[PDB]
Amino acid sequence: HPFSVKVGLAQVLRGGAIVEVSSVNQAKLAESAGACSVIVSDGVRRMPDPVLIKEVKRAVSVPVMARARVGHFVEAQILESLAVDYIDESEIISVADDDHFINKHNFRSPFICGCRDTGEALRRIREGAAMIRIQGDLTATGNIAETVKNVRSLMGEVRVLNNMDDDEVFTFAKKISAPYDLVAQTKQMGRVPVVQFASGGITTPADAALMMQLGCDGVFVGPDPFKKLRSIVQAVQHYNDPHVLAEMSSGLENA
Amino acid sequence: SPFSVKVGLAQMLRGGVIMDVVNAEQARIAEEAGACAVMALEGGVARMSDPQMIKEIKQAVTIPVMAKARIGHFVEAQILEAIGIDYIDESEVLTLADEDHHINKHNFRIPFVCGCRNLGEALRRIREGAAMIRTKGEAGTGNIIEAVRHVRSVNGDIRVLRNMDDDEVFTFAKKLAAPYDLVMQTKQLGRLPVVQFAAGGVATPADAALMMQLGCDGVFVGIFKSGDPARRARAIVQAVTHYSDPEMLVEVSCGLGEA
Amino acid sequence: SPFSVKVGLAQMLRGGVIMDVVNAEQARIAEEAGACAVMALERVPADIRAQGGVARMSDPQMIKEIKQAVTIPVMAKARIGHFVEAQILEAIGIDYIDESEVLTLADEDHHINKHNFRIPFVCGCRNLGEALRRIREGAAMIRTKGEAGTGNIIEAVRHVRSVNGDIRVLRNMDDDEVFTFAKKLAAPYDLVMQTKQLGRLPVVQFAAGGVATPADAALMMQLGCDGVFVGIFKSGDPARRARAIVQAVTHYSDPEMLVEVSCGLGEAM
Amino acid sequence: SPFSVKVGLAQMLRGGVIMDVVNAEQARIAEEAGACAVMALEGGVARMSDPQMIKEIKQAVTIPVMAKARIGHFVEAQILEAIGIDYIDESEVLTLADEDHHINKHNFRIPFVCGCRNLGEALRRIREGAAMIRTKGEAGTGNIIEAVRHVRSVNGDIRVLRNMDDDEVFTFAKKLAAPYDLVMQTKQLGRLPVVQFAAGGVATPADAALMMQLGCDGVFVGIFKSGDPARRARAIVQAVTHYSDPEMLVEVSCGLGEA
Amino acid sequence: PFSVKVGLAQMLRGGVIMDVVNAEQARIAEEAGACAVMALEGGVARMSDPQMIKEIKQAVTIPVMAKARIGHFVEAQILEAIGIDYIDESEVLTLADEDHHINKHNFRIPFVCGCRNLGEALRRIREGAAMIRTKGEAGTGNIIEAVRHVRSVNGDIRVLRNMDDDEVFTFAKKLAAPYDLVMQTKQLGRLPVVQFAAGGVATPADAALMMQLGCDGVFVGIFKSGDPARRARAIVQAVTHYSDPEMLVEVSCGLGEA
Repeated sequence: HPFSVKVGLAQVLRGGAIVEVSSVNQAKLAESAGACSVIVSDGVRRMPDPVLIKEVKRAVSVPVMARARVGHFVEAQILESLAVDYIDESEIISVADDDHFINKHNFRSPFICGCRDTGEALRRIREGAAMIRIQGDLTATGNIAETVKNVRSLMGEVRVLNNMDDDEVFTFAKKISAPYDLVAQTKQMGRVPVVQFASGGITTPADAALMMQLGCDGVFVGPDPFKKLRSIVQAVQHYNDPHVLAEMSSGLENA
Repeated sequence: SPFSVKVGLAQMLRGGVIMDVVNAEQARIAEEAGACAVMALEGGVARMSDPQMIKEIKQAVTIPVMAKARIGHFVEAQILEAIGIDYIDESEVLTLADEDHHINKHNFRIPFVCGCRNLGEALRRIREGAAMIRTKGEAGTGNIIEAVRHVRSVNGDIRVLRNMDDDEVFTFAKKLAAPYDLVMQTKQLGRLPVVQFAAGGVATPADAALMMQLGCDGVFVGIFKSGDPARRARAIVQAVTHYSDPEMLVEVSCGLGEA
Repeated sequence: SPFSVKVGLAQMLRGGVIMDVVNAEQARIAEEAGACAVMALERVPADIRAQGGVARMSDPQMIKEIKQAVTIPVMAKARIGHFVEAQILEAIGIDYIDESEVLTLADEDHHINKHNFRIPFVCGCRNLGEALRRIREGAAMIRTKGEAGTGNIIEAVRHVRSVNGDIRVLRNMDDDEVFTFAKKLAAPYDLVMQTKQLGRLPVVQFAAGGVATPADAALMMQLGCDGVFVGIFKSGDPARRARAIVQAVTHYSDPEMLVEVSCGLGEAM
Repeated sequence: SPFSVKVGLAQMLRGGVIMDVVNAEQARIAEEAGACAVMALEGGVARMSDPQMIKEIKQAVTIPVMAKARIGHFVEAQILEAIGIDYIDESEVLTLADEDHHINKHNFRIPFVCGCRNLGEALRRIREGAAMIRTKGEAGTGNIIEAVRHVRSVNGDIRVLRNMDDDEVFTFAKKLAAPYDLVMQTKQLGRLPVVQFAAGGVATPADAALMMQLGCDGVFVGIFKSGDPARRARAIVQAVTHYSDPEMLVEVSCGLGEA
Repeated sequence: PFSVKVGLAQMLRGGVIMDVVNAEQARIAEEAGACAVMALEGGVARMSDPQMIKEIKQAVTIPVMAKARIGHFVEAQILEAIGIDYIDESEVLTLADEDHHINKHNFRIPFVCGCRNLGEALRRIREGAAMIRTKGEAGTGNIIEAVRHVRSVNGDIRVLRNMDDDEVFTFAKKLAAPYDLVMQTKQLGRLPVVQFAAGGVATPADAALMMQLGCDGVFVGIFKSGDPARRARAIVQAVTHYSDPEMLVEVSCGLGEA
């Protein structure tokens, strides 16, 4: 399926960190530190200027993502035209449609969408999201609390579903306002049918490793960047190695 | 597919009238008046009827025999299926056995009828396996006002769905809290994916014809509560067959007696 | 432990139908129909509800008589918290004591300390926390109760699904989250983990409340219970009915048999 | 001290059962069944009983005779004291005569029994002169649930008080709204400074033994409301004396009749 | 292994644990007689930089503690791999998991956990806390809340000690605490682990008051004063001689601005 293909594309990002960058300079640093991809961003917050996105794409060889406003299917048409690798329909910038998200099945470019619980995730996937970011705080709070909450909520509901009496799954789907067939699939896989990255408030190597130990596939990250970024990449790569995590965190500078 | 077949079985009831019966006598009077199928049943807790009386009814008439099971009472269903009933009515007019879950109807070979009050609820019942939808108003009042409300509700939303922008159907599915697949499938067909009858309050020929004129594939009647049941039954049956023929509707409603 | 033994003693009841009785004749009709045990009391729950007054432990006399009429185990109800009604039942030589919430609550804040007894206890519950608390108090057997003396099985279904639902949630739960789960349940952490590992209640679990027909009883078994209570004599023909329910529990996964035993059973309550 | 003496008088009732009586007959049946003392009394306003019937009862039995006075009705008390009653029960089961004040019991030579629902209330009654406390549950229901609540309440707080930090007892006294002297005196003794019985709902031998096992020095019974009063009375009396003997409790509860 | 961690904590009884944000202080703290130091360094507050933790673990000879955000089991994994003696899962740092605390049994090093009442203490212990600190207000210099919580815990413990055994089941429910630990606590007549006081302990009098209430020691966050070295020693002496008013007068005498 074309969806299976998109879901297959995002799967190459597993085990990685995605870094938000605002220039060719930041993009280059992020690549050097081993970021699996960069997500381009430039009051109302909108899709970034295509010129900036082009410069970033040329400056690096890792996949390039860019944001579109929720429900702004034209911005998404534009991003797909200039040939980005992924589009993030991102609640971090200003929502353009309060009631409807982008009909992501109409695009060839794979989409990431945010979520705070299992029902949300599945709704985004039914709309055609190939990847999900389980999101905490929207601002740069450097606080991972809400992210942990929403990762545990998603992971926890999946575990409840896994073992659930089959007869009760219909009502369960209703309660979380999710498409039944996707709930059924998630039950079978004992996992959400797409790549799932933690995002929001990730500030330290310990934060990033925590997300991985909670079961995520990777993380998004928003006075020494090169070092900090390398530390987080290493953290995600060796999230089960406390000795490595220790080295990574040593004198990283002010977070 | 097994489900598609069950759906097909229920289509042989279109344009028909289903009548409640409590004895073999009534069942014959019902078949004699031209009922498409009969529904076997007998305050106080209301449960599935005794298989004894069900067997007697299935042995008196040659038309399809249906029977009620309490909502969520999957074992009652199993028992009805094992005695060779043609249809099972997981009906809310019986005493609810399970408050949060309905019977998983797919796990059965016999087709199910479920009730509903709106589109979302109809689609949820269908996703659970229901092969035939009963849009129910008020039970045991003889007042069709609620049935009209629900029929208009379901058919109203179906028409809204037909012409809706495809990018808005996802949100619509959420608002209905219904399975997206079935919502789109309903959008395509431009109608309910299964047979749809009306039930509740139908007390006169005019009531029955009104349901058909609204869009219902048929009606349930709960008759012998009238003055001359045999007469009233035939009138309603004719009403359903000739629902767009006033001259006829006048002819069968004339001197019907106490309704 | 002496608690391990009491728990064992109850295992013999798995697959059984316990019946309420108000005299000998009935107790005999209950065993004659194949009841795994009888529960002696001077009023059935339906009559308790319809009548009122204060429902207490039954007079020993009527308990001794019943216990001499049948060979299957004999149970008796003791008001919740009334540890002296219990002592009296223990002394009388009954098999099990049901600290029953269908009788008139005697202590609003504290259940009987059941460990202080050598005789096994059955306690009612409505959810998992309530069951694990009763067990920690000593209860060797648990019956998840719906509504009593109505003939409506809906609340029993709610509670069964409630207890079994959380048990399944508990089994697959992240180990680090069980502590919080125990708090929310308001149940002892030890028993919660013992329930997690085992994948079920660490004691025998029966259904009770509104079980009127064979289909009802079989439903409880298919939901995952170990047996049912019936509070049968408020129906048309007790014997035929009692036998049918017993058979239903033994053949709960057999619709053909269920149809057989349900046919012409008479008028239910 | 006069109070200490009154307290001493009430200690000769320990381990006993007090029975309500309305005629000389009942009083004898009560004494015959081994009652420690008898309580004389006869909708509608409930007042002190006629001295005539009280005199007849005090002349039929050789055990102590008690009588009720309405709460706050100090003149009723005076009248009971003047006719040589052994104990006065300022009882809430009679129609309250004064809503804000109780009888000043010190002003009497006869010992008083007062009711209570918690420790603070018991201590307030004692400070007013009460020589014996009745922890009362529900009156005239045959349901002991409320008595259990109150007994556990009083005894619960007494145990909390026993081990409490001395610097926190002042605040505790305030929360109870009870006299500090008596609170400390209760702390020391580790129990109530006066005799404590249970009352309300006691309908069976088991009920009575339960009260004793909880900590009560005895019980009141309100018997003739049973099938065979003489039998039920003796059973309860034996229950109180052998409250920790199940074998006996079974022996006296057997074939007791309608309770 | 849990009973071993508990024992490792009982060592600290009668001691003063002092906060520190660098080596100098850690020494100024050990030189005053602290039984251990607590390493740290608006805005999110997290675990401290290992480097600074190593600089302190190698600058003193008394046990070295460190804070880990509540629920942040990886911050703890890092602290453990650093080789410090105690981990304090502390609510003064920015809460990391609002719903669950760290599973502390999954660690070798002993854990300190804060609490405000007996149920809260017993839950932390069941999660594997080897030591409990009853916390009042943090960084206010006011001990009112600490007094409240100390009296709260010690109060219910005394209630539990003499309680009717039959009623304990319901008591455990109301506390929302594990029955086993409740009955344990009832048998011991105290917390089954070391219990310190923390929050608003500014003066020597405060420290002695906590001991007289029945605490095993105190935390201090001394450095917010006009003369640290003097203040630290006084507080240490106060905890050691918490019954000697004549002594408490000396150590409180001209200690500068608090």
